[PDB]
Amino acid sequence: ISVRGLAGVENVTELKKNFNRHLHFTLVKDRNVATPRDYYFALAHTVRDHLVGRWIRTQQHYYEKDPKRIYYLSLEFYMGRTLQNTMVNLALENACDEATYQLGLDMEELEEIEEDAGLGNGGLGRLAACFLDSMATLGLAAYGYGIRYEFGIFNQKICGGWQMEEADDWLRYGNPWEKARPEFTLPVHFYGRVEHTSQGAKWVDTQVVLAMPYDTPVPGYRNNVVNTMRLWSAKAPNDFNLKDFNVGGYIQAVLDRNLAENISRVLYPNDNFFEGKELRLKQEYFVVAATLQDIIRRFKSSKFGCRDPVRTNFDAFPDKVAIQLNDTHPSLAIPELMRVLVDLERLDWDKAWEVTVKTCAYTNHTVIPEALERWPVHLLETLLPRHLQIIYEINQRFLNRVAAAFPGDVDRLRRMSLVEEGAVKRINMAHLCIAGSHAVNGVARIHSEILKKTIFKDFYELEPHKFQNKTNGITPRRWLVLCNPGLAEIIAERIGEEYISDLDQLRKLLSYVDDEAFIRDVAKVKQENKLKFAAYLEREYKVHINPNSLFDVQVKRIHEYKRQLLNCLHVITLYNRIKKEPNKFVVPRTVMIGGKAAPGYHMAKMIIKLITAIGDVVNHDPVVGDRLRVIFLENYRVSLAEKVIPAADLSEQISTAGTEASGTGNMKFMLNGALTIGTMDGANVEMAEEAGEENFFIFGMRVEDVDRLDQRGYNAQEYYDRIPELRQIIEQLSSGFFSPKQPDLFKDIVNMLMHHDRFKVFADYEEYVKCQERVSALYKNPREWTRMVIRNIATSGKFSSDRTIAQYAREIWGVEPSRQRLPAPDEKIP
Amino acid sequence: ISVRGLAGVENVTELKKNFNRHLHFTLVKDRNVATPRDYYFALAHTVRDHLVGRWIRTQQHYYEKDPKRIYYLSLEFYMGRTLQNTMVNLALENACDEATYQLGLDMEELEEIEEDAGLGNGGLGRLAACFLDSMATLGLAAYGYGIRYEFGIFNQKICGGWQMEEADDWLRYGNPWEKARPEFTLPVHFYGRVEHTSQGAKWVDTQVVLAMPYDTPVPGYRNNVVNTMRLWSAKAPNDFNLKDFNVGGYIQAVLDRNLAENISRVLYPNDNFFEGKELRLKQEYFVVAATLQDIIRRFKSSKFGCRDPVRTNFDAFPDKVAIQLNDTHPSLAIPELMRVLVDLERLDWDKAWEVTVKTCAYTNHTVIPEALERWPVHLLETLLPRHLQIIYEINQRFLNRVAAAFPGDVDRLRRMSLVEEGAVKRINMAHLCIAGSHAVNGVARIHSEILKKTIFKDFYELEPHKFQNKTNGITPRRWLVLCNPGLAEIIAERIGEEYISDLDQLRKLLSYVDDEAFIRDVAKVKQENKLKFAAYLEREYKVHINPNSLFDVQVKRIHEYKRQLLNCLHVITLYNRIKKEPNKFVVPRTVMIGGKAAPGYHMAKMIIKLITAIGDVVNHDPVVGDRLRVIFLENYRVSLAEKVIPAADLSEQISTAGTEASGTGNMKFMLNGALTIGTMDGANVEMAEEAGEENFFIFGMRVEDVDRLDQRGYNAQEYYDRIPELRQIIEQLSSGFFSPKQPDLFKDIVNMLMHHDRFKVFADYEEYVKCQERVSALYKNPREWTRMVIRNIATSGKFSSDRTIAQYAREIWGVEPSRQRLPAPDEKIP
Ligand SMILES: O=c1[nH]cnc2c1ncn2[C@@H]1O[C@H](COP(=O)(O)O)[C@@H](O)[C@H]1O
Ligand SMILES: O=c1[nH]cnc2c1ncn2[C@@H]1O[C@H](COP(=O)(O)O)[C@@H](O)[C@H]1O
Ligand SMILES: OC[C@H]1O[C@H](O)[C@H](O)[C@@H](O)[C@@H]1O
Ligand SMILES: OC[C@H]1O[C@H](O)[C@H](O)[C@@H](O)[C@@H]1O
Ligand SMILES: O=P([O-])([O-])F
Ligand SMILES: O=P([O-])([O-])F
Repeated sequence: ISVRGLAGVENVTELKKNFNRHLHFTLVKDRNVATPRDYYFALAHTVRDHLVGRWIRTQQHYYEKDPKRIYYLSLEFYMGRTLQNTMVNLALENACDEATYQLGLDMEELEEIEEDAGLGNGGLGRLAACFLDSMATLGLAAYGYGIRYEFGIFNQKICGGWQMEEADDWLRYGNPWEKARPEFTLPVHFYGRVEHTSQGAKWVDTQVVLAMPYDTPVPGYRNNVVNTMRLWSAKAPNDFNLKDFNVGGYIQAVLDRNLAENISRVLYPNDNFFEGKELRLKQEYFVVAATLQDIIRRFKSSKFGCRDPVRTNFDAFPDKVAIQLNDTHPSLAIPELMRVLVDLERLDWDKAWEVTVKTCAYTNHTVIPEALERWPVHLLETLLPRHLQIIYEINQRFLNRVAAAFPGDVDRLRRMSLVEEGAVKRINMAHLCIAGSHAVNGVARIHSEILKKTIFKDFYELEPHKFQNKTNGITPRRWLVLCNPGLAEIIAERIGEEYISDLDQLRKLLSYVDDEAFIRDVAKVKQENKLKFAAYLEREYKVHINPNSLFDVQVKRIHEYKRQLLNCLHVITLYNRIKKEPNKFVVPRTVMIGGKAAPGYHMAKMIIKLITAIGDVVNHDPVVGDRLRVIFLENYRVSLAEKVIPAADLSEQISTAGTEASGTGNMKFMLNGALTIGTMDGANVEMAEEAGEENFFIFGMRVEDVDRLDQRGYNAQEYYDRIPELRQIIEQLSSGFFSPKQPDLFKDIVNMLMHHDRFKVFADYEEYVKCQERVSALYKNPREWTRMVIRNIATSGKFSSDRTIAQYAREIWGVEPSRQRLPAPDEKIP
Repeated sequence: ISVRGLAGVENVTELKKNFNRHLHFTLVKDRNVATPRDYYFALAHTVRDHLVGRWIRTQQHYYEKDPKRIYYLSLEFYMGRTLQNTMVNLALENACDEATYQLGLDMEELEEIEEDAGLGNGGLGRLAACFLDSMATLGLAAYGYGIRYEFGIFNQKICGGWQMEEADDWLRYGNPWEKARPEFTLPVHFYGRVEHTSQGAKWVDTQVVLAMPYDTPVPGYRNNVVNTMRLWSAKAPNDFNLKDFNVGGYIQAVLDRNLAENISRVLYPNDNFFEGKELRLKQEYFVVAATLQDIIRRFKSSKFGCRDPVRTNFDAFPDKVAIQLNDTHPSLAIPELMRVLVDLERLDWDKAWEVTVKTCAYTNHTVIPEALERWPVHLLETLLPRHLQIIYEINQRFLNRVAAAFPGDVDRLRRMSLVEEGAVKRINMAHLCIAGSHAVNGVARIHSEILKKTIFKDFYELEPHKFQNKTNGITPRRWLVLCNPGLAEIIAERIGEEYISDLDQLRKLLSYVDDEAFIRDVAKVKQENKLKFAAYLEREYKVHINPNSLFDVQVKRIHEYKRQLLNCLHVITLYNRIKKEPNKFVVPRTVMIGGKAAPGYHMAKMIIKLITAIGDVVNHDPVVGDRLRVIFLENYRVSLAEKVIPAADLSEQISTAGTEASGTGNMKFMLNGALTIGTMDGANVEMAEEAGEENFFIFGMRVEDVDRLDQRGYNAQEYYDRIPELRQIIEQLSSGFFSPKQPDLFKDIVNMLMHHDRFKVFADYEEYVKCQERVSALYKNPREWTRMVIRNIATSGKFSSDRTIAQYAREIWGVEPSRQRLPAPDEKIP
């Protein structure tokens, strides 16, 4: 059937009776009233049963051996569905497929019923999810720590061509994967004040919110390792949230509990944008305060909570603990670690600071100013009084370090301050993370260089040893084996299965680049993929596309820096050229654009409306025929990505050079048989470097050119004046060609493009369409297109998150990865 | 061990492996980290497994056979713990006791970990719980319908002698008994307006709240019948509760969902008191609207949703459906049934009314005015516009009926109106229920007569056939076998086990009233019970009592009509008599008073403070010694009642004659070996009638005397003037003898007692203490006391809820009870 494992006789029979046990005892249903949703749950519970045994021994193991622990703190974990992925990592897919088949059910139909775990916005949240999978696969004693939002990223609906947001009630029917652990509930404090008495400061008169943990198993790829992702949920204490007496109403007091619990109610839908709301800050401290108590409790036990030197010596803390900060969102972990050590454990400042800097590391994901977290001091002052004091003290000593290193450099002092003066005083969270971490890394080579040359130049000059790079990667399990079994199978037929956990082995596919059967096969799976997607389209969304055309797809969050607008300009150019010479041959294309816009991002929402508006015109022009279709992919999410990526021919990574830190979707497309058209930005550089620039469609300005233009001054009018085709498009938008009933509908886009384009769309226009003509030319030669595809796939090995994680482990965490199978799952009951 | 069933070889082994399966696969724990709470859950899940098979066939059965369905609507279901009760009804107690013992665990210790399901206030909510158990035991196709509050009755804490209320988070650790059924979620409407168009009225522009059901199994006693209790939970739609666009905030919209969901957040802590809040009215309609749609869906299928006459003829509706209204709380079911039939199904008014009156029946529980539900019209007008219109129309036609029957009786017309004029117009919910029901019943003989003679006299004259009586009862399973196995065992030793489902058989115990061994045994189990309670007291609450003393206990909600104050007066009298003649012998007593006061009931809370204040003085007077102790039983609830009742010697049922509708705690004490001191009120009359007045301690005014006094005019000063002992007590309270630091602390109680005593405490004082002297005299003669106890126990059979339910079934519902074992639980999987 494929290498989805063995469909053993004993195990298919075992799976079937357990499926029936659950459908009866767990779901309390009988075959006669069972619906596909019930069947999905019976299966999910049956599959979950297979990893509890391994989950228990993995955790018991870490307790016995006591290795260095890796804590990955993140406010986002973009998990997606977990049924298939669990089957894949446990080599259960074929057995389950067989068993359900014999039960008379279609497994693929049941998989579609699982709701996505959309506790993420985009790139940052998915990275965390890919990292978790890789850390388990590399046998690291790693824990994912976050917030269990009851509402993840909103579900996007397109009404009248506009995005409509609606609550994502992903827990509506229940989550069979998580395990509530009310017994490990912890208290988290807010507000209060600081008392300075005799031997130390005291955080007093605080409001208490409880953090209840929920554990979800994270299985490694076929190694019997099942790590843990602990997600915190907010709960109100039943005392003060009722007991602070003297009138108000008993009923009201109980109803007001949903004020402390709102902390974990919903994820902020912002991607690469900072919003200074109090609720966000509370979420950020909530996850940090709860996680750290857990981290210290585990350390106090270790082997020190037995003997060792005997005396809670936190000197070994950094040898037993490593906490990675996914962006600055969990940055309060630094001053919180200091507060505990100094205020509670009573260590001297300097010893505590040494420990804190040695266990913390920070990962930066963007260079755009609006994405940077700068919290107003009055907010920190009211909500976290003691943390503000600790931050001021950290700033004081850090700045003394700078003054001592750069005597008389008074401007450098204000530039590096953690405290920003002006309208309102703010705390620069990024400066805080650099100061309190022993490592700071970028997510792609060029991004990491940009951090050193620009944004964090002063900090780099002070401590050059702190700055590193760790190019992002994606997990080949979910992004290859799970979503594209067809491609995984033909690769396995030639080079075996070891590449699934050793992606570098794909290089061996280079020797089949002239193999006639392989070229035919690679080309065949892509065609089968396109046919399946074209079908899904009519199934769930309804209104035909042509599977023979070039599948041009750009899927990512809607942003001005990602330039979906530059894509739009090309689409309109194609349309106008066809209308000018209707009976001339052009390579057919289906251009699909998908992605979500943050609710308050007006420009992003206006761009989604432009895309649909273009589709309204293009898709109904008889002269165009089937040569050009414009489709907006609704509700782009992880499970949707697993469907479009394997079906793409062209991947669009066209952000303005220097703005996309790394990008990971690009990697997903490369490993799945899509060719890439993009700018020398983010990881695109490393990908073209790996496959060879000849097998990549690079165009536009390089970082240097963008800077040259800024010195000069960007004037869009110039481009408008010298390019008739561009002029024609802007006048079409301006006059209502794409919006008849509301002719001035797109005035904000035209106005922006002409007068305030921060990402110089017009400057890359000419080179972009010229380059697009080149991919069309190559698509006309199926054999050469496929041969170039093989060159990309065979060279994508470097972009596996196993490689990224191995580097983090060795160069930052100080731990050694291991592909050693944990001692089976075998029963056991001590 | 006892007749807790057989501890079979095959089954104890089966129980043990399943206990381990759950502890591993369900709880995801290993013996090395498992706590008593984990062990309790492993067991609960193991026991729950045994009734899912029976639950599924019971429900499938009712679908095949299609009998008349009984729907018991109630806003309160005071369930308590469900582990032991399930074991008892499934004959699993000894097997589980053995199995856990072999696992090295104490089952009794694990049972104490289960949280009570306190979704009730007192008498009314517990009645519903006892009824559910009896309906299952009598094989009726009955469904309990209510609200799944996430916070039940508050947990009472005594601080400084004052009651402190704290949220009852009973779901904190999860509920292993319920089964969420998100697939049967239903919509409920609120607000909106009424459009009158061409062919009928339309309820339009409403706000939608979803009702998600949760089913809990209700097993009958050893007959394989497992009925269902469906509890609704409020959920917000993800559309409008987000989709009603045009600014407000995406985040705020999601947080505001907890506004629709507050409907099922908390139970109103009022016992026999009406509070006209909007949130209460919403709860009342919510349970009614959701339940009815379910009822009609089930009817539309039946055998009509196949063939029958073919044409949705609702003429047979009353033949297939019976809905019982537990008080007026679910009274909106009447106008809601009319709305659906008339507005949606399009039946003519008269046909619809005939159907509604024929399927609905109402149960009244109190005669006090402040307990009566009178909803302001402006509230109904805004929240339920169409229901107000239907109510006005029902009133119009009903009053025409009255005018036609009593020509010219213009006062009768205003008295019987469903609409009350005055300050604010109100709807009298009780008048609504009488008009729209074919049966109205009291809960005790005297209460039912009082309804006919007083409160509902006009309605009785109009339709005498509607008024019935159904004396309350309690379930002998939880209130005898479960809480007092020792007593159940010695009864079984002489007359067998058939009395558990045929309580009348206890009469056979009358022939052992002179049996020397039985007297000794009855007396022995009571002593063992007292010793166990005296122990629990020091275990969980801490500060000694004497098990040889007379256990004087009054446990019920704190009310002025229940007269805990009259009890207090006696306690103080005993104290003063001892202090007057210290070296005189008096029968030792431990008087325990327990119960909760509604949060806003100032007088009730002042009474709890008086009780503790008396204890502060009495319990620390060296001259008193161990002859008199005053203890306030904290957090009185179902699980606490199962502990005190079996240990009581004297039961206090001293409400003012004519105020306690029935009472059920009295019945609990009688069946468990306690003698009763009380007034001729509620069921007390029927109990003294059954055991013989000579075996009952009756005192005080009869209903007639109370009325005579009211004609005359009650003057407390008179009693104060002629009774020195009474005078001495009032002056003690007035001068601060019981409150030194705050001498005027009890001025409100004294003021009330002297000037506004609605329940004439002083009028029954003399006869009450005189009577109390008589029980002391009899307690001095152990043999005669026990012989009288046997006379009560042997004659308590009439007070089983099986008898009550059989009468409801025959005289109201039109169904026949059946003690037929359903065809085993046996596997099966169609
Ligand atoms: O005190 C202990 N004794 C025995 N095993 C323990 C103890 N603490 C943790 N463990 C084991 O380690 C796993 C890790 O627990 P955690 O990391 O503290 O959440 C547990 O589920 C147990 O198997
Ligand atoms: O349409 C049907 N076909 C077969 N069995 C049904 C059907 N509807 C209800 N049942 C059975 O009746 C039980 C009662 O369901 P309910 O009373 O509608 O909640 C179900 O769990 C099924 O066993
Ligand atoms: O590092 C993970 C991701 O974080 C953010 O989403 C960045 O915008 C993206 O470039 C990067 O790939
Ligand atoms: O009918 C059940 C119970 O309802 C109320 O609680 C009444 O006050 C009580 O007398 C009665 O026993
Ligand atoms: O949106 P991206 O693929 O750059 F993360
Ligand atoms: O409180 P009661 O026992 O009358 F129900």
